[PDB]
Amino acid sequence: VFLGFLGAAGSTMGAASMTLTVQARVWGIKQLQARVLAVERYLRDQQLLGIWGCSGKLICCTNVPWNSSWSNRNLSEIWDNMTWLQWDKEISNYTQIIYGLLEESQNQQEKNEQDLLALD
Amino acid sequence: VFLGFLGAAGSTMGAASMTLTVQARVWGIKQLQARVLAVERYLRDQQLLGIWGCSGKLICCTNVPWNSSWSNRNLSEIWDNMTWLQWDKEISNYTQIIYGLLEESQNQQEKNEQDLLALD
Amino acid sequence: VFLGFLGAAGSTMGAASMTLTVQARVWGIKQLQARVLAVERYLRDQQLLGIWGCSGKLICCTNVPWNSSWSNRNLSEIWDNMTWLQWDKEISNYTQIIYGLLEESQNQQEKNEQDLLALD
Amino acid sequence: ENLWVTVYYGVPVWKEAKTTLFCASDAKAYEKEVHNVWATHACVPTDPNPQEMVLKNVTENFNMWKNDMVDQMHEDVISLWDQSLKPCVKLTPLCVTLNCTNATASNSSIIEGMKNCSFNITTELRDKREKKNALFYKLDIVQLDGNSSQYRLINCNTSVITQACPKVSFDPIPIHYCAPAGYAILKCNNKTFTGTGPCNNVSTVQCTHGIKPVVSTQLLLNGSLAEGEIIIRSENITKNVKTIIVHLNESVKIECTRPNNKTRTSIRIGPGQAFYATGQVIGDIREAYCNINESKWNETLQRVSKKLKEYFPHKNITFQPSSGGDLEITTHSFNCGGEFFYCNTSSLFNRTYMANNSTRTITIHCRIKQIINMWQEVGRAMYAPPIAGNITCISNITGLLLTRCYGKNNTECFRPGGGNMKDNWRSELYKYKVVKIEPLGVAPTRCKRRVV
Amino acid sequence: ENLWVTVYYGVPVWKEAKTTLFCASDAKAYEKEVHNVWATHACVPTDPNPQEMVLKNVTENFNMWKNDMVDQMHEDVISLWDQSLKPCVKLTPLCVTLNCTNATASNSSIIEGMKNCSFNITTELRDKREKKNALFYKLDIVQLDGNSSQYRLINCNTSVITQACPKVSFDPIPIHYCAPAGYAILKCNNKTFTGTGPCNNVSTVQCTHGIKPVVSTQLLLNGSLAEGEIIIRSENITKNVKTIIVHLNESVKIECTRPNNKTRTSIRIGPGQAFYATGQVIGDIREAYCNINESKWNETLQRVSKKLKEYFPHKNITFQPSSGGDLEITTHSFNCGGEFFYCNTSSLFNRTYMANNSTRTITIHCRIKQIINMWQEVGRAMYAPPIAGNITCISNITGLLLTRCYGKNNTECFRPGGGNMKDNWRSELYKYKVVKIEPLGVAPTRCKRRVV
Amino acid sequence: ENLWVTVYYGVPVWKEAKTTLFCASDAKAYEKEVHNVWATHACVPTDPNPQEMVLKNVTENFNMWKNDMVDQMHEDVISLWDQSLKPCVKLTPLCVTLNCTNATASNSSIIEGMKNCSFNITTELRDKREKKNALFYKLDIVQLDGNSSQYRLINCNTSVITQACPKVSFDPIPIHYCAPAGYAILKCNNKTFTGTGPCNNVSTVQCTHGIKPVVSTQLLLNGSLAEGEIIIRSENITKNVKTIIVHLNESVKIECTRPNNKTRTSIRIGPGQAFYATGQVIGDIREAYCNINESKWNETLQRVSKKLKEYFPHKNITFQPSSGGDLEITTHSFNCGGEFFYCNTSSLFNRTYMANNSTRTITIHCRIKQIINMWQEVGRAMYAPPIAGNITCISNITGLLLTRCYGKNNTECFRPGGGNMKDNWRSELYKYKVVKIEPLGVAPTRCKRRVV
Repeated sequence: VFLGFLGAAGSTMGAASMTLTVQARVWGIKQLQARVLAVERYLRDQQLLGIWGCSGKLICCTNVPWNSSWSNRNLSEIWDNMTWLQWDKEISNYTQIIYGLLEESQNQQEKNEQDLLALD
Repeated sequence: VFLGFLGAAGSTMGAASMTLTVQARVWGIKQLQARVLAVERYLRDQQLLGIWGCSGKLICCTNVPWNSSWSNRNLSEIWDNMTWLQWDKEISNYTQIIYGLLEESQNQQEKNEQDLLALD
Repeated sequence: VFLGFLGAAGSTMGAASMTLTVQARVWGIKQLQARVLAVERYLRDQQLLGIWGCSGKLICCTNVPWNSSWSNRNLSEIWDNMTWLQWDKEISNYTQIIYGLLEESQNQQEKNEQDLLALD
Repeated sequence: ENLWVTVYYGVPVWKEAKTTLFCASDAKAYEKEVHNVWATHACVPTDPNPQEMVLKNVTENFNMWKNDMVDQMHEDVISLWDQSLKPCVKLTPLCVTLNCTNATASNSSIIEGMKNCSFNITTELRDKREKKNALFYKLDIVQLDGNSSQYRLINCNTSVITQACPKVSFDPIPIHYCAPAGYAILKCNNKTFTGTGPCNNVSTVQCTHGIKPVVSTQLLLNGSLAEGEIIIRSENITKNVKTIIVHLNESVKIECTRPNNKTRTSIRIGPGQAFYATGQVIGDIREAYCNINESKWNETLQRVSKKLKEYFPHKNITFQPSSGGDLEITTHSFNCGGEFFYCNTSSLFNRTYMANNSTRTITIHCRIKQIINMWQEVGRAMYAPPIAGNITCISNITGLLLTRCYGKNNTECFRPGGGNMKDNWRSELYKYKVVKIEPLGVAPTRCKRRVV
Repeated sequence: ENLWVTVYYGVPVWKEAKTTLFCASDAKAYEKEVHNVWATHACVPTDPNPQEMVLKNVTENFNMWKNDMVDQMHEDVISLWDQSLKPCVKLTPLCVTLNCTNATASNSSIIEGMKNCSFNITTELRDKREKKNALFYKLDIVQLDGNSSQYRLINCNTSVITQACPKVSFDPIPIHYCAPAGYAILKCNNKTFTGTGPCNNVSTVQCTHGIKPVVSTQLLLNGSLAEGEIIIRSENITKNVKTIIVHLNESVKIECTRPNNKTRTSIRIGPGQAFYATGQVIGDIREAYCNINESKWNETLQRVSKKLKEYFPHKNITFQPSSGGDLEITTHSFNCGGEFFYCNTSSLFNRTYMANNSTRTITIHCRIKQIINMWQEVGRAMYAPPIAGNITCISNITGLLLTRCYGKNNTECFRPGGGNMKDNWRSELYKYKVVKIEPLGVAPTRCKRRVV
Repeated sequence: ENLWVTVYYGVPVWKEAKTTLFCASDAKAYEKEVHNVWATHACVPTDPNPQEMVLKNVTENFNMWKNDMVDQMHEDVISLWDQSLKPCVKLTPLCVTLNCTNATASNSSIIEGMKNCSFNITTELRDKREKKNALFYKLDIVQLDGNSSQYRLINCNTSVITQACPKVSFDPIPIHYCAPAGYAILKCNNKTFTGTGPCNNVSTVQCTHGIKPVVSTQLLLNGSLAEGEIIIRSENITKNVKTIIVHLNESVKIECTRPNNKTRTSIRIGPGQAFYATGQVIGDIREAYCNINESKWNETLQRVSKKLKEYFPHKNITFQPSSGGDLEITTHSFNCGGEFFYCNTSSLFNRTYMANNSTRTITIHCRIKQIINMWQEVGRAMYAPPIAGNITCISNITGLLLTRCYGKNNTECFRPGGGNMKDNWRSELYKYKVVKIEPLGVAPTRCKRRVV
C-alpha cells in the first residue's frame, strides 16, 4: 500500500529513519528531457553509494571517525530534537570532505580483501 | 556463447531456474523513446529488488512466511510441472501484497544491523 | 574531491589498481543522444558485473581457474611490469570465453546457496 | 568518542530549484470527438490524482512574485497557440486595396460600426480574379491616406495574418502541472496567506489542481475563490510599478451577449483553402452589452475599499476609470463564444469612499473585434472567423487587477488595468512551489562497520 | 509449514502489450550511390539476423484482425512518403487555365487518351511569362464548365500537388521490424493456421523477416506464399464487411508493359526548380496491357472455389467483376517502373462453378495515370513524372482481396476489391505478436534467509 | 598453479572510436544584449575548464588527415548557418528584370564597379508596385543577353537568395568541444609533431581550447601559432592532391580597409519584411586595399622556403600566383566587418629562391561582393546587407594553404589555393584525438573466492 510520500519531513531524525523506503521508491522533447533527468539523477546517487561500500543499503555504517571540526552536538539527546532540514542546514559545510574519506576507506577494504584471500 | 533467449518458456519451473541469466542479459525521436523505455523498465525491476535486500541476486530467499490465503499447492511434484506461465496466471492475484511484507522485512533487518553494530 | 581522470594510464598495473575510483567516477537531440549513450554504456558494464556476483566491487576475485590456452605470463615478476594497455592488447583474444565461465560459476553459487538454506 | 560516520539514503530533505514540469490534462478530453484541441493534442498524461499528503511540522518560505512556475506557464500558453495556428490559412492574398462603403441592416438603416468592403481576389484558377465583398468592423480597417472610400486591413502592413481554424475552437480546459520523478510540488494551506512569507501548514501533491488558462485584462473572470475574506496582494503595495491583485471571496456574476446574428460566408482563396468572411448582418442594430448585479458590485467595492484602507486608514480611497489609449489596454477583454469582446469599464470604477439581487442591473457597451494582435505576441496577428447566431455568456468575476495612479490630491488612487499578462496566472500559482529532493545524508552514530 | 517467499529474477514470463517497434533495413541498401531512398535513409539500423529460437510445449493466442503491429506499419508507410515529398517542387504555379486540343502520333494519327495542352507560365524572370506546351492524359484533366477547349488539372481545385523527385525512385525495399530491449516478437509456425486461434508451435525472433511494402488494390502481388495449400482468412467469412483474404500457395505470374516511348521535357518554374512533363509521344499508338497464363489462372480459380465452398458446400459459387465507380477502387493497381497502372479486371472474375502453360494468354487493357490522389492520404495529391522508354514488368500474384456481395440469386457472390488498404500488410504480419517480458516473480520454497 | 580469474573495474584502458561531441561556448558568450549569435543560441553549456592531466608514460598514435573531429566541425559549421538564415527575408520577389545604368560619385565622377539599377517591386498593398532603385556591384549582376541596359541578379537563376539578418551579425566566437561522459579527448604536446605518427607526451582534457571558426581561403588568418619554428604538414608532401598546410610560428600582421561610406536604405518587400540595399555612395572613389609589412613577408617567405627545401634540397623553389578563373577560388577571402572581401594575392607569391618594420608596405587591391554563394553550400546563396561607414580590419596571418603545381621546368612549384575548406579547421584539431574508455578487465591472481 502506498504510504504517501515525504510525510516524515519535519519529524525527529529518529522517527524519520523508519520510513526511508517511501522516499527511496508526453509533450515530446521536454517530457523526454524530464525523464532522462530523473533517470540520471537517480543513477548518480545510486553510484555514489557503491563507491563507499554501501551498495544496496538504505542505512549504512562505515569506517570514518568523526571529529568536532564538522558539526558537533551531543547527538544522543540531539539525535532527536533535531529535524532533517535543520541538520542539513547544519552539516552541509563538510560533506565534500566526508566523501573523500569514505572513498579511501572503501578502497582500503577492497584491497585488504583482495590481498587476504590470496592465501585461500 | 549466446544461449538464445526465452527458450526455457513452458518446460518446468525447476528447469527454467537454471538459465535465468539468459533472460536477465536512429529513426527520429521515435527510437530514443524505445531506448529510454528499455532503460527505465530495467531500472524499475532492478531497484525493486534492492528494497527487499536482494541487491544482486537472481534467486533470493527472504523472510516472509507463506499462507494459504495466497496460492496453495503441494509443489513437491507441482513445482516441476506448473509451469511458470500457469504460475503467473495463478498467483498474480496477490503479488501486490507480498511487496509490502518484503519491504517491512528488509527495513527490520537494516535497522537491526544498525543497532547491533553500535555495540561493536 | 577530484584527482584528474586518467593519470594512472601508462603506469604499471599494480600501481594503477589503487586509483580505480578516479576512472569509475538549443542543440537538444544532439546532447540527449550523448546522455543516453553514457547512461546505457555505464549500465551495460554495471550489469555485466552483477551477473558475475561482483555486484559492487571495483576489485573482485572469483572462481574460474586460469590456464595457458589464454594469455600466459609469470605475472609475479611480470605483474606490475606491463601497463594496462599492453595487457589489454594481450588478453583481448579470450574475454568472450571468460565471461561465460564466470556466468556459470555465479549460477552455481546462487543455486548452492538456495539449496543449502532450505535445511535452515 | 566512539562516533563514526553513517550514510542514510531516502532522507526526507529538499532544496529549491527550477525544473522542467510535466504538462497534463484531465482524461475528459476535448468533447467534440477529440479533434485536437491544444490541451488534448499534446498535454495528455491522464489525470494524475492530487494525493495530498500534509506535512506535520514544516515551516517553508514562499515567494509568488518570483516563483519558477509562472514563467513556464506563460511560455507554454504562448507556445500552444503557435502549434495550433500553423496549419490554418494565411490571409496574405487578402491584403489588397478595398473599395468600401457604409453597411445597412433591415429597412436600409445604417448599421454603425460596420463597412461593406469589396475587393479583388484570385479564384481556384490563378489567371482569373473576381470582385467579392464582405463586412469588416471599423476596428479591422484603416482608412488609406487618400480618397475617403479606399481602405486596407489594419494589421496587414506590419505582419502576416492567419485565420483561426474553426475545428480547434479554443476553450479554457484545465491544465495540471506535475513535477517529474525526483521533485515535489509543495503548497500552502494557510487560508490567509498574503502571497509572500512563510507558511506553517505546508502540504505536498503529485500535481496542481485544474488551472484554467483564461485570457482577460482587468477582471480575472472564471477564476478560483479565496477561502477566507477578500485578500490583497502585492510585492509592495506602496510602489506603483506592481499590480495590486485583489482576490474576491465572493463571486460576482457577469453576463455578456451579442444579440445580432451573423451570416458566415465562404470565400475561396485557392487550392483547398477557405476564408470565412461576414456577409449580411441579420437582426436589428444593437451593440453587445454586459450586465452586473448592481447590489453585488456595490457590496464588493465596499468590501475592497474596507480591506484596502487598512493599509491607508487615514486616507479616502478613489477608484478611477481607465485613462485612455488603445482598446487593447484600456478595456476589459475576453473571448466569450469564440468572438473577442472589448468592454468599456468606466461606469464600474467611479465610486469613491470617505474616511470613517435582481435589481438595478448595470450596463456597459462593449466593442467587438476580429483581427486580434494577440497579447501573447507582438509582430504577428490572428483573424477570428465570424460566429453565426447570437452569443450569450455567463462567468464569475473573482479578482481585480488594480493599479494605483498619482493623483494630485492627497488621497489614494486605484484604476483597473494590469501592466502585464502574467498576473492572470499568478493568481492561481501563488500557493505552489517546486523543490528538488536530496535523499543522501550523513550523520554520526555509535557504530563502526564490521571487519570480516 | 516451513514455506517462505522467494523472489526470482529473469523468470521467462510475458504479457501482451503495445510498444514502439524499431524500423530496420537490409544492409544491402539502395546503392545507386545511396541517394537516400526512404527505407534505408531513415530506418538506418542494419540487418538484425532473425535468430529464431523455438519454444517447447507453448500454447499462445493470436489475433491478426486486431494486432498492434499492422497500425504501426500503416502509419510508418504513410509517414515515409511525406518525409520524402517535402523537398520536391510544388506545382502550384502550374494550376492555370489551359488551351488544349487533340494530340497525334506519327503519320498524324490521332492518339486516344491524350490531349496536347498549352499554358502560360512564369520563367526565371518573374516579370516575363511564356506559352509552353505539354501532353496530359485525359484522366489528369477535367474540362472547364464552358467552351470545350478549356481545361484544368483534375486535382488543383481541391488540394496542392507536389512532383515526385526522380532521384528518390520508390521501390519495395524489405523492412524488418524489431522490438526494443525488454520485449519479444513471437510468431506461429503452424503451417495451416487460419489467422486466429492458438498456435501450438510458437517461436521467437529478434525481428520479422523482410517485409515488402507493396502497394496494390486487388491482387496482393509480389507477396509471400503459404507453405501448405490455399488458405482462406477472415474475421467472419459470413459477414460481408470483412475482406476475405485468399492466400495462394501457387504463384501465378503476371506481366504488364507500356509499349509506347515517352519524351521527357523540362519546363522551368523559377529558381532552380524543374518540372518534367511529357512532350511528343514516340512509337505507334497502343494501350498498356497485362498478360496471365490462362491455364494457371483457370487452375488457381478452380482451387480457390474448391477451398471456398467447403464453407458453403450447399450452393454454387459465382465470381463477379468490379461493380463500377472511380478507377481508384474498381481496378487492380500497381506502380511498375515508376508509372502507375489501373487495370480492368472484369475478364478475370467472371468464371462460375457448380455444385458437385505458355498458351491462351489472357489480356486486360490498363489505363495509366499521373496525378495520383495517393491512397495514403485524402486532401492532397502527387505527380509522377513521365518515364522515358517502354517499361516492362513481371511479378508474382500471391493473393486475392475478395469481398462478398448480396446477389439476389440463391448462390454465393465474391468480387475483387478490398475495403481498406491495411489488408495489404495484414497478409504478412498475420504470424507475429509482440509481448512484454515480466522477469520478476515470487514463489514458495523450503528456505528462509540467514540472520547474520 | 593456483591462479584464478579476477575482474577489475575502473581499469584505465581505451580504444579509438567515433562519437557525438558536445558543443560549448565561453561564459563570456555574448554581450550585445545576448541577441542570439549562433554559438550562444545553440552551444549553451558554459566554459568547461580544460583540466589538463598529463600522462606519465603513454605512447599514442595520431592521424590528423583522417580524424573523426574535423568532419563534425565541418557539419556543425555548415548547419549553424542554416539555423540562423531560416527566419530572414527571402529575396525571391526581387529577382525581376532591371533597367540599370552607370553610377556616379561626387562631382558626377563615374565610379567603377557599381551600377545604378531601377526595378519594379510590390509595396505593402499587393495591387500596387513602384519603381525603386538601388546600386549593385558589377559582381552581383549578370547582363541579360543582347541589350546593354538590361540586367538580372547573378544568383537568382539557379537558387533562392536570403538576406542575412543584421541582428545576428556573425563573428568568430570560440567554440569548445567536450566529449560526453565515458569518452576522453587526448592530445599531443610534442611541440614539433608533424601531424602524423606517435607522440610521447600525450595528455587529456575535458575539452579543446577555444577554437575560432574562421572562414578564409588562402592565408588561414587569425589562427593559433606553433610553439617551435615553422612547421610543414601533409599526408604526402610529394603528391599534389594534398594541401601542404604551412604553419607559422611568427604572426604577420595584415590590414584591410574599405575607404568610403555606404548609404543604407530600406526597401519594403511586403508585410513586415525589410530589404536593405545600397543607395548613393558617399566619399571618394576607391578600391578596398590591404597592407602587409614587406620586411616581415620577405622574412617569412625566406623561412618557409628554407623549411620547405629540406624536403626538396636538390632544386630551387618557385612560388607562383593563383592560376585564374572564378574569384571564389583564386583570391584570398574573408568577412571583415560584415562585408566579404576578395583580394588578389598575385603580388605576394612571385618570389623565387635559389639553391645554396614600418617601411615598404605592400598593397593589394581587393574586390568586394554581396551575393555570396557561401562555401558551405552549393545550390543556395546569401545576401550580405551593406554596412555604413568605412570599415577597418586588422588580423594576424598564421599559415598558408599552399599546393604544388606541375611546372615544366626542373624546379619546384607552390601556389596558394586550397582544394577544400576542411583544411581551415584541420590546422587547429591536428593535436586532439577522441577515445572510448573500456573500464572492465580480467587478469590472473593468487586468489579464489570464499565459499560461505
